[PDB]
Amino acid sequence: QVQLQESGPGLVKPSETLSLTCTVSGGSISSYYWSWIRQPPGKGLEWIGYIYYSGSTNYNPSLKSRVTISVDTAKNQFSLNLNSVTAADTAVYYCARDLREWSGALNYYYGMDVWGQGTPVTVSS
Amino acid sequence: IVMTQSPLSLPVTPGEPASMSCRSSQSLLHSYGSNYLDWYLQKPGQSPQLLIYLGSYRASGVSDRFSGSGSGTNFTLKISRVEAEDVGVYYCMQALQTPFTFGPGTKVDIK
Amino acid sequence: LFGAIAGFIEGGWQGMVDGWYGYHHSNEQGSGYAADKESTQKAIDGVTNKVNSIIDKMNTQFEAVGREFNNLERRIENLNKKMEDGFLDVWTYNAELLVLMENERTLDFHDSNVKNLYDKVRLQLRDNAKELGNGCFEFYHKCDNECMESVRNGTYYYPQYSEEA
Amino acid sequence: LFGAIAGFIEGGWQGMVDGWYGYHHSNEQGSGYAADKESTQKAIDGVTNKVNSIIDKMNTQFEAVGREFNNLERRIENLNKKMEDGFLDVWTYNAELLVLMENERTLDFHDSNVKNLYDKVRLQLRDNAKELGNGCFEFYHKCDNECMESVRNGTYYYPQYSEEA
Amino acid sequence: LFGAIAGFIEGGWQGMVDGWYGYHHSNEQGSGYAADKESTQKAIDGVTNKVNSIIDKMNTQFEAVGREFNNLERRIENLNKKMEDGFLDVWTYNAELLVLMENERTLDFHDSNVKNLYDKVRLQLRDNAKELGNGCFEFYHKCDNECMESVRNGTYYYPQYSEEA
Amino acid sequence: ICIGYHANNSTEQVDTIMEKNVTVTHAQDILEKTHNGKLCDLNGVKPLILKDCSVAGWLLGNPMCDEFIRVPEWSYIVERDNPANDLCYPGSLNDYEELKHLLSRINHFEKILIIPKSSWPNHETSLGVSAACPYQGAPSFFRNVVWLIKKDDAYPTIKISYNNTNREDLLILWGIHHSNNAEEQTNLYKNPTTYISVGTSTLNQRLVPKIATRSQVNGQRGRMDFFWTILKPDDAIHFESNGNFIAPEYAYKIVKKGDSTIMKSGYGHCNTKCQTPVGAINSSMPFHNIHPLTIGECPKYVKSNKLVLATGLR
Amino acid sequence: ICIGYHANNSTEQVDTIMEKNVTVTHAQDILEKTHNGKLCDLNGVKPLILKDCSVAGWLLGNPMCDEFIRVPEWSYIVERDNPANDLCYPGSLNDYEELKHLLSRINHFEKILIIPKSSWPNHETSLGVSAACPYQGAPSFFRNVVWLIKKDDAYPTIKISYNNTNREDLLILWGIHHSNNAEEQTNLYKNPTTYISVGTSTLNQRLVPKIATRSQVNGQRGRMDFFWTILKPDDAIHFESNGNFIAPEYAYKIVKKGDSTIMKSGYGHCNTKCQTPVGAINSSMPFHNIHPLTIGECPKYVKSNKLVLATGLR
Amino acid sequence: ICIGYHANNSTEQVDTIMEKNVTVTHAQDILEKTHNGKLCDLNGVKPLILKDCSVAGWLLGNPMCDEFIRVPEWSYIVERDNPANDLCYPGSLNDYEELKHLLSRINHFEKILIIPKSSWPNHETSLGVSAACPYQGAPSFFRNVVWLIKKDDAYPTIKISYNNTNREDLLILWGIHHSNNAEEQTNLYKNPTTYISVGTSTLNQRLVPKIATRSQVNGQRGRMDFFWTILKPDDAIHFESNGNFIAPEYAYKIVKKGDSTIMKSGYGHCNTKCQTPVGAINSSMPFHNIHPLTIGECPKYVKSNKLVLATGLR
Ligand SMILES: *[C@@H]1O[C@H](CO)[C@@H](O)[C@H](O)[C@H]1NC(C)=O
Ligand SMILES: *[C@@H]1O[C@H](CO)[C@@H](O)[C@H](O)[C@H]1NC(C)=O
Ligand SMILES: *[C@@H]1O[C@H](CO)[C@@H](O)[C@H](O)[C@H]1NC(C)=O
Ligand SMILES: *[C@@H]1O[C@H](CO)[C@@H](O)[C@H](O)[C@H]1NC(C)=O
Ligand SMILES: *[C@@H]1O[C@H](CO)[C@@H](O)[C@H](O)[C@H]1NC(C)=O
Ligand SMILES: *[C@@H]1O[C@H](CO)[C@@H](O)[C@H](O)[C@H]1NC(C)=O
Ligand SMILES: *[C@@H]1O[C@H](CO)[C@@H](O)[C@H](O)[C@H]1NC(C)=O
Ligand SMILES: *[C@@H]1O[C@H](CO)[C@@H](O)[C@H](O)[C@H]1NC(C)=O
Ligand SMILES: *[C@@H]1O[C@H](CO)[C@@H](O)[C@H](O)[C@H]1NC(C)=O
Ligand SMILES: *[C@@H]1O[C@H](CO)[C@@H](O)[C@H](O)[C@H]1NC(C)=O
Ligand SMILES: *[C@@H]1O[C@H](CO)[C@@H](O)[C@H](O)[C@H]1NC(C)=O
Ligand SMILES: *[C@@H]1O[C@H](CO)[C@@H](O)[C@H](O)[C@H]1NC(C)=O
Ligand SMILES: *[C@@H]1O[C@H](CO)[C@@H](O)[C@H](O)[C@H]1NC(C)=O
Ligand SMILES: *[C@@H]1O[C@H](CO)[C@@H](O)[C@H](O)[C@H]1NC(C)=O
Ligand SMILES: *[C@@H]1O[C@H](CO)[C@@H](O)[C@H](O)[C@H]1NC(C)=O
Repeated sequence: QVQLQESGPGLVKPSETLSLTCTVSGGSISSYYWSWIRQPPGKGLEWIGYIYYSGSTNYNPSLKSRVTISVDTAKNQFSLNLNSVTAADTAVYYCARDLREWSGALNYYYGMDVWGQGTPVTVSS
Repeated sequence: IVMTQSPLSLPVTPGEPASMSCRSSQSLLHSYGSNYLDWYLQKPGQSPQLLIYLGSYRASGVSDRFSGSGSGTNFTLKISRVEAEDVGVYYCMQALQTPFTFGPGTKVDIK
Repeated sequence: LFGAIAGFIEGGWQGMVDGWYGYHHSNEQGSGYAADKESTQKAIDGVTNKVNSIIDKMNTQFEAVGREFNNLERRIENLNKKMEDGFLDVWTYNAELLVLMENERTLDFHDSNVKNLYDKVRLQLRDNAKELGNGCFEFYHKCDNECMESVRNGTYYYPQYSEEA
Repeated sequence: LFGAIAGFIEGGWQGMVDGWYGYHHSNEQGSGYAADKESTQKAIDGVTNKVNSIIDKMNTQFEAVGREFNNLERRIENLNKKMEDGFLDVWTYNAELLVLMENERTLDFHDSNVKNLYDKVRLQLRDNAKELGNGCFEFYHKCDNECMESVRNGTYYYPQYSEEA
Repeated sequence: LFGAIAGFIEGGWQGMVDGWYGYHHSNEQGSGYAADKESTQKAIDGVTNKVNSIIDKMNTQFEAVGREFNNLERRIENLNKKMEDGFLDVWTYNAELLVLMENERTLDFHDSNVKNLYDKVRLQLRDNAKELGNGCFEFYHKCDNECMESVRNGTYYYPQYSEEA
Repeated sequence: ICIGYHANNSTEQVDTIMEKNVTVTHAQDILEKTHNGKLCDLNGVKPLILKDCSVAGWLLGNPMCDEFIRVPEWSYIVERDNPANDLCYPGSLNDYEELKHLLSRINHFEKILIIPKSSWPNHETSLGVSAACPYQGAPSFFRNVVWLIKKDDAYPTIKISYNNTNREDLLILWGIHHSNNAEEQTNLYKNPTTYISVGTSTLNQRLVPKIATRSQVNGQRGRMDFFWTILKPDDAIHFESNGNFIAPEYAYKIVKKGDSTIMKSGYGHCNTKCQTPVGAINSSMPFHNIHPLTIGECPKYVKSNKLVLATGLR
Repeated sequence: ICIGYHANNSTEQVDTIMEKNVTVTHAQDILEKTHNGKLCDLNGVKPLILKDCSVAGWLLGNPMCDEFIRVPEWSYIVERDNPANDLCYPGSLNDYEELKHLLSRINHFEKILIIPKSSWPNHETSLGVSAACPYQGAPSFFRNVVWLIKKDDAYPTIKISYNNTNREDLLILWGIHHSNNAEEQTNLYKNPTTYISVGTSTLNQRLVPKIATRSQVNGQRGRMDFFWTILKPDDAIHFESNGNFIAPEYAYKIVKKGDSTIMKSGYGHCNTKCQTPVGAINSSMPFHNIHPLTIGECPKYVKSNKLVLATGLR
Repeated sequence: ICIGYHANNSTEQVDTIMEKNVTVTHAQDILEKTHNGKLCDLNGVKPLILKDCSVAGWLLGNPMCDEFIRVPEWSYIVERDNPANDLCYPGSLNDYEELKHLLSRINHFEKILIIPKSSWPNHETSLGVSAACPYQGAPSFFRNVVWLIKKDDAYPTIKISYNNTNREDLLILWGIHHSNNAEEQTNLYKNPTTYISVGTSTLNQRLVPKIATRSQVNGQRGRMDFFWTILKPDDAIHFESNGNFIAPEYAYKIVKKGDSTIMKSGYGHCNTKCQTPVGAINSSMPFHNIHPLTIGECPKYVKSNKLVLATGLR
């Protein structure tokens, strides 16, 4: 029973960095990919990016240039704080484990077993 | 990869088989023969739950009612018998290459 | 090889029945056939040990234990049959070459015994005899039955009988 | 073994061409390197039969058949490989030792034939011919072409030619 | 077989240690023993080549690799067991026959070496030296250490020392 | 004093590598070159004559020739080189040839009635026979294994376990009936999807019938794949089947073990220290040229005709 | 007079146990160490020289191997050790080595149309073309078997029996297409759960598709396991199958059954009594160092570089 | 002068065909009748002394066999004749004999964690049922292969596709657990109809559990039939199973290859150029008579007890 708990404020204004961190409570941040996926209102899920537990980074080209990437394995957490926020980035941001093992010798894909409950971020002046 | 679900809203009824189709714009058959398409369910006001993975194989805690199939661009999900819990948005997400995308999402609802 | 059997001995006697090797003693005090049973006994012990050793080494052949194989194991039945036939041919070559080699060596060994008997009847007598080309020694000194017994007994001593006159 | 070829016979005469062996006679009539058909014929027949025996016994040996095996039969594959190599090693050792022993036997059976010619011509000419070390018997009696051909033919008579002088 | 060891020679010596073969000289200057280095070295080289050939032709044999087969494969397990035991019996018979035949041929080759050394000394001296039965040669001429050394070497000149008595 | 050699009027011929067809004196023959042409008794123990029957027809008692109610000790099993009355209902004993290898080690068989015919209470035991196996001019099935069949329009699951309490092996036998088609399955067994599970230490099997159309062999267009094992002392065979179960009725416990071979060629009232297929051989000869397979303290096969060693001067 | 022996100016070398280099007089060499170096005609008969082609590629007609669709009498089956064109579509001919062993004694195959393509009414045999075997760049499957697929959105159960009706032992090769996943099955064979049920007098087989994900070989991910059977005279093969059927379309009557072999070394216009994989030994001499594998009136292989037999002296 | 030959007080005896127990002056004892009676290093490399441990217990890491968790390079595996801790859970590695033939040429393994336990997301690592394998109490299982039990009452399909990106062969061992009956299945694997579909480029399997009642062995009525494969460079093993899967945790990267063996015999420290299972041997003799199996450059086994080449004059 692994839980991924979202942190940070749910409020932000334009032209700054929105803060949010994902703490892995009940499990660990080892040997797993970790991804963030947004749900804008009235629109399908959009995948932001993911970070390997070592720290190997991959981004969405739609938000490649302005997404901070970071993993803090000391407290078993990972945080990606979107920067240069525009008004259109209002979305529910979900944590997710990823079981891709996409690089290296192993390749096994169960895929996104555990998700966070979500944080309703609201970009507003 | 650009994906589309042919039922944008599948009006289902309880206690009856049902199915939906999800179509990609690229051969999703990854190396090692696995399709790398996940089916996620999202109930009203709840996080996504992985119904199926790699086309057909079920996730833990998912009943035998759900089953998927397809190899090329075409894919299909099949609920052998539908229940009230199945109401929600079904996303078909490819996982072949790094830019992951989701389908428009098929809102299965009671007819 | 030494060429006494069917060589300088023209032919074997049929009168002698006892012993492979012997002397046709021809003396004033009777004549007949004898047998140097010391050398002959050594040869018989040698041949007996030859046969005994041949059978002793030949109690280890590849006995062909019966084995069968089904229709979809033709590889393995050919494997077993080629193993059995190859072992049988190796042991056939071994046995045939042994009863060829040892037959040649046994004829050569009896030739050796005949030539060694000739050599001791040449070396005990030395100049006291006259060595003929048909395997006989015409003693220059007249000799008696006791002398012709001594000669087959290996005790003949050159000092007495030395006179060649 | 008998120590004539390369021993007291210093070297094979290059004059002879009609036989493996033969008699060279220094005489007023002619040097005449002349062979002995009888001895040489038995030698050539012996060796012909010998070669026939090796080809007869060496037939029906292990016929290596190129049977192959799949991935999950490494045991039977190694069994076939080691059996083929084992019969190959056994038959290679058999052939190698056979030709080795036969080169020994044949190079000493030619020595046997030379010593047989030597000691039959020694047994003939009992006292009339000196047994010089080199391998040449210098006749005390005066001898012509016919007596040379007779010792070649094995019909010499010591009583007729007995000339002690 | 050739009839020197346990033949006309009574037995071996306890004075000579320098080699397998040699002479014992009872001379006015001194009485002693001395190895014949030529024939002895030939014998040692022959036996060394014999040992080298034995190990080389036995350098390749059936290497009994451990191929274990489970129960219910008793056909193939028995095939492996009988194959390994068959190659073991073939190589055991080969090794036993090889060492036995080569022991016979080496004792007989040493018999040949003693007989050829006897035939060498006898030929070098011919009628000059009275030939005794027990491998002895009593010289009619009084021989010093130099002529003994030349007999050992081989360079004996028979026309010298040619006095009859 | 002439030296010569023994001669006689002999014509015995030996061979040498340098010269062949040389005659010698007292030529010691070491190849027997003869056999009596009859099957004699080995070690004073009557062999198993097994006239016109197969090892698979012997172990599974073939009623056409079933003079095997009590079999004594033997030294070799004389099978037919041309099998007649061999597995009258056709099929294939699995590991037939490895079973024969085992029977080349067992010198006595006792037919212990491990299962009596009252063990199977919901299946017709003896009233299901086959036309391919005739006895008394009537269809009689093998007598050491039960051809089970539906009784009372039903087939219960076998679930029978035996314990090898006899302190010796038992050599269990069973089989599976490959039917001609599905209708033969339904008419014989109430279950279409049938399995035969067998459980022993060091052996697990789950046999399913290969139902298929097949050619006509010995009249019947069906087969019977027979199987077997060796049940060690204190081990337990565990059969289970809802169909096609050729049940066991007789097991074969090993009382004595040793040396045996399953000869194939043909009985003589006589005694012999050694035996070959074509005939018996008793003699002190080291070698023999009759046949490869020999049972007893035998000579050694050479595959030749002239091994007469020479013990003679000439 | 003077005894003595023959001396020549020869330099022939022979080995004895006590001295390993003896200068002997005209000793005949009994080991022929040389060869032609090319593939010659065994007894005036053309070897079957499978150029870049295999026994599997030959028997199952490979489009890259079209020079042997009709084949004359042969002695050998010469193949490349690393055959480039061998089962282009991934797969594994079951008992392939057994088939090679059978082909090591069959001197002739008459290709016969046992099963013409007109005997497939309800099944397609034209669209079954695989890109692994291209025919001059176009897709084309093997021709000696037909890779059937569904037709008219259906795959009716093949149930076809071929009686031999010949005095020869015709060989029949078929196969099972072990697909990649259920979608490939539904695209090819409308029945998801399929079975190939084969039946002969001496062969019962049931096969199922192992629909399992697998690596990509030769540009294709599926598999095709092939199976062969020899049909004795008057026997009848019976093929039943509702899917995955690589059905037979040609067969190979054994007109001639003699002695042969299969050599794995990679044509010469010449005549050879005895051939070898690397060359062809024509001279008559007891031994040869060329290779282990030979067939015909051949010498005896010996792994040694010198077997000169000292027939002569010195 | 007097011709003759030396003698001495020696008593070594040789044999011939015609005479026996012949005294000689000096003869080489070519038979090595002496062994040190211990097992040591071969050419400075220590063997693998599996003490009361089998190759099944080693490669599938037995908890009782914990001295070999990280092994160095060796020169010959050593095992006892009947090791005790050998598949403590009952069963048998399939192609066990093949694997121990294959390990007769690998001189070194590197245990590489191909599949860490974190790569079983939806499956449990609470596997304390193998009471037959006690080690410090409360035993769980072997260490090199993980016996997956359901997690949250569920057993999703185990689809992993490890690719041997390393440039050396990997030896991957997995298995299938045959349950006692359906109760153990539904208590371990929620799916009753389970399977494994291992999919190497060359391999193709579809295993199923043969659930059936079975006897007591090691106090456990289940079985576990294990399997192995050699995954080559750039190949990819494809495990797919939804139950009864002894998944692999460690592979054995074959970094070195050469000549080894398995002596099967019950450790010294001295130098040993050659070894025998009974005990090591250190001499330059041509022959020996200790045991059949050997390793390294050694003398040649001969069953005889007295091989003495007479290098002297009687
Ligand atoms: C052999 O045959 C001859 C023929 O003359 C005869 O005189 C003799 O008695 C027979 N027996 C022996 C032993 O020679
Ligand atoms: C015969 O030899 C023996 C043994 O040396 C001897 O005792 C006996 O006196 C000898 N007899 C004659 C008559 O020479
Ligand atoms: C040679 O010997 C034979 C022996 O039969 C004899 O007949 C012949 O007269 C002799 N002389 C010649 C010239 O052949
Ligand atoms: C010994 O023999 C050698 C052989 O080369 C010869 O040169 C030498 O002069 C001989 N010595 C004597 C002292 O006879
Ligand atoms: C040897 O004698 C046998 C028996 O009479 C005969 O068949 C054979 O032909 C003879 N062989 C020769 C080479 O004379
Ligand atoms: C030996 O073999 C013969 C063959 O005729 C047979 O009659 C006899 O009973 C056997 N047993 C003996 C002689 O003890
Ligand atoms: C051998 O060579 C020598 C030197 O060239 C020559 O004189 C002689 O004639 C040759 N003899 C033979 C037989 O070849
Ligand atoms: C024998 O001579 C050959 C050359 O013909 C040479 O290669 C070989 O090594 C020599 N062997 C010996 C032992 O002299
Ligand atoms: C054997 O082959 C060689 C190949 O170089 C050839 O020269 C020779 O003529 C051939 N001999 C026969 C007898 O065919
Ligand atoms: C094959 O044909 C023969 C001859 O007509 C016939 O007896 C036999 O029954 C046929 N077999 C099948 C299986 O139809
Ligand atoms: C053999 O023993 C004798 C008697 O004790 C002794 O005198 C002699 O020295 C010994 N010889 C050798 C070579 O040891
Ligand atoms: C030879 O000596 C050995 C020494 O162990 C002894 O056992 C044997 O009886 C003797 N005799 C023979 C004939 O081997
Ligand atoms: C069989 O019998 C023996 C003795 O009664 C017993 O120890 C054993 O457990 C029983 N059952 C099995 C399955 O071995
Ligand atoms: C394994 O990895 C290599 C390198 O990424 C890739 O080219 C290959 O296709 C993969 N799989 C197989 C089965 O070859
Ligand atoms: C092993 O043999 C070698 C080589 O002869 C030797 O140096 C060493 O001392 C021997 N070791 C032992 C323990 O005997």
